[PDB]
Amino acid sequence: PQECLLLEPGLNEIMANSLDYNERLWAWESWRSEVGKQLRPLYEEYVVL
Amino acid sequence: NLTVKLQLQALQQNGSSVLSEDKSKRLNTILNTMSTIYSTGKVCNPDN
Ligand SMILES: *[C@@H]1O[C@H](CO)[C@@H](O[C@@H]2O[C@H](CO)[C@@H](O)[C@H](O)[C@H]2NC(C)=O)[C@H](O)[C@H]1NC(C)=O
Ligand SMILES: *[C@@H]1O[C@H](CO)[C@@H](O[C@@H]2O[C@H](CO)[C@@H](O)[C@H](O)[C@H]2NC(C)=O)[C@H](O)[C@H]1NC(C)=O
Repeated sequence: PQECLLLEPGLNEIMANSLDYNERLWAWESWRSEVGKQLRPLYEEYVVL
Repeated sequence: NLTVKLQLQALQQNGSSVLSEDKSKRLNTILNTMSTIYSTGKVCNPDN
């Protein structure tokens, strides 16, 4: 857990180069489960305004 | 002689390397793992 990646230089590089089903799945799932879950209560409030 | 006995005793000690090679590598790995975890561990806020 001391190896945290950002999206730009390093996640969409895994997604663009790799061929390991499990590695792609880990990346795709974690990006949505760790960042997508913070944007929901903000998007629900942005829609109204 | 006490002096030469002291020197030879300081020099003779096996220390590590009395283990197997598997075991010694396994030990040197967890030492570095623990040191690195301590040196670069991070905690962050519950809200941001
Ligand atoms: C063995 O022990 C003797 C004394 O127990 C040491 O003798 C000393 O030697 C130094 C020079 O090397 C002298 O300046 C001292 O005065 C000596 N001490 C006595 C009480 O005479 C001897 O050095 C020891 N062995 C080695 C190799 O150092
Ligand atoms: C240091 O470790 C060695 C093994 O790596 C111990 O075993 C002795 O090693 C010497 C040198 O190969 C042999 O001649 C002896 O037959 C070995 N067995 C003995 C002495 O029982 C050695 O005893 C260790 N020494 C210390 C001071 O721990």
